[PDB]
Amino acid sequence: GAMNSSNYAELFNNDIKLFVDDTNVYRVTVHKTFEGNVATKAINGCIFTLNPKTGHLFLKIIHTSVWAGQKRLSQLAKWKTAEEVSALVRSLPKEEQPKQIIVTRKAMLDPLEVHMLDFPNIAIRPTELRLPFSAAMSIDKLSDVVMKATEPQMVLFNIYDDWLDRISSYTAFSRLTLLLRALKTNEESAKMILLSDPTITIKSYHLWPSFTDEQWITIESQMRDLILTEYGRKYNVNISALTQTEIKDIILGQ
Amino acid sequence: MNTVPFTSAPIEVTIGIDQYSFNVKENQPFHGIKDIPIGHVHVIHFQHADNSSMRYGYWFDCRMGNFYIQYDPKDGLYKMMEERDGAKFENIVHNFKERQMMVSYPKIDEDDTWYNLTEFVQMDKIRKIVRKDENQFSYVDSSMTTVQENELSDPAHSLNYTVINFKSREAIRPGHEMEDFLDKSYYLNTVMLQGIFKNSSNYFGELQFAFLNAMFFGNYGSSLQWHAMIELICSSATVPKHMLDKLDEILYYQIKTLPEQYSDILLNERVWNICLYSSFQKNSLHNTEKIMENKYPELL
Ligand SMILES: COc1ccc(NC(C)=O)cc1
Repeated sequence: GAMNSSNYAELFNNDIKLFVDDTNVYRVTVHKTFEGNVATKAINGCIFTLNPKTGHLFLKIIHTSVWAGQKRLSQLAKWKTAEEVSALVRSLPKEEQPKQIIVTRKAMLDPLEVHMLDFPNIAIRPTELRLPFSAAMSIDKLSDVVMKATEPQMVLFNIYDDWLDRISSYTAFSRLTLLLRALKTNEESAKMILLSDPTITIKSYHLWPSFTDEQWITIESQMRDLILTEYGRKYNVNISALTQTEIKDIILGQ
Repeated sequence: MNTVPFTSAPIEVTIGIDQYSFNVKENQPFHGIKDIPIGHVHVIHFQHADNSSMRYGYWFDCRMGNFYIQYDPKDGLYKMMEERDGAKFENIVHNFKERQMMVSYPKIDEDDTWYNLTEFVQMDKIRKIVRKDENQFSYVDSSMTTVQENELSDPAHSLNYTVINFKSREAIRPGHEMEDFLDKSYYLNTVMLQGIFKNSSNYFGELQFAFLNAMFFGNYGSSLQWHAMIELICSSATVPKHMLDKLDEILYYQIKTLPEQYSDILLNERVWNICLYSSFQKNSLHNTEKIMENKYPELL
């Protein structure tokens, strides 16, 4: 299928699956030339390939050298993404290969299907979920490894840190998508919420701060407030006048 | 000028012979079709007056044998049969001609329509797509499935068109995924032309046959094959100039012959718009573009 009518629970079952987001593969700054024309300068990108059950993130860093002397880069980027995901699958033992690959953008379907013709039993699916994985590059440690890369590189992460020790995959993914939605909507405000308390640190081997269960509730609340505040700013809506049904819909509706 | 006599016409029926058709009433003194041009394959087709679901026919070449039609009241259809006795066949045809019981194949001298639709079509190649090896003629009908449709049921009663699948290991060389998917030249030139069809004549022969089966029988799988064979050329950056010029002629005559009232069922909007306006060959099909824009501007 896709995810039109939707069952979200399928993400947390025991069928290995990966989300693939290509939104940060081809990244440019647009600038004026000496003659007053416009040119692009590519910067390092990444493929965001996530197992939503385990948290396992396969961050393939796309070094700007990939693009050298190539044409139609936005088109090529899809095919390079598909080439790298197929290489990742082929690199995994049979028992670790995904049964499904969910692409966040429908333009990735043909490229990935064509690269995976050798795997007729791996389903390539779109999603009706509007996932904020573009905001991956707002996670300091991920942005830092991408921008420092001098060569193509794969780096492995657990995007849930140690959360699965305490919460289910469903709850971990809900927390991740709320944090990424907040970073996408107002990065500065989101980082101030996460990092402003001097007493709470990020472990060397983690991406997010070491919040107690009660602190995660406060943070989650502050993130939901940030998203609602920005929706009122955007649409000139008095949020103080909204109900909980109204408020709940706006966050997940997003 | 060859003849396909009929034993009789016991049931009311619309009879097609190539691009022509006429109505026969129940038990009309109709004893067949004379003056059929030698040098081409022909198709004699039927649609029963009492049941338009009965739509079927026979591809034949009068150079291959003496063929006649006889209604079978058990199977409920007009059957083609081969008469092996030359002198009986000549004697029957002579009697029906003298009594003027046959309609004449109504070919206008100036008119090359049928040659233009069947240039590359050979009875020997049709018998490879439609295999009933005991007969010299080939039965097709509206319902017959293709080998590709049967992969996506009866294997004997099927149209063995060459399977074209843009997202198949056959179409895509490992390591050339983007290249082969965006530019179908490898699939057209190496796999299909060099590998399967051996030459453009055979490729055009199946393309033309698929069109004719789509038009005369409303055969849906045939319509899919015709469009897939157009799209495979139009989606290739590298095509021999002689093949582009000939395809433009082939499609021009097909679009010219297509009855206007069937254009909604027989033409795929996506394929034609892609072929004429977005493909590598968008500027290569001058005659086809002009007749399509003048006859079917709504589709485009
Ligand atoms: C070497 O192959 C693998 C596969 C998956 C992972 N998981 C994480 C922690 O990202 C690590 C290594």
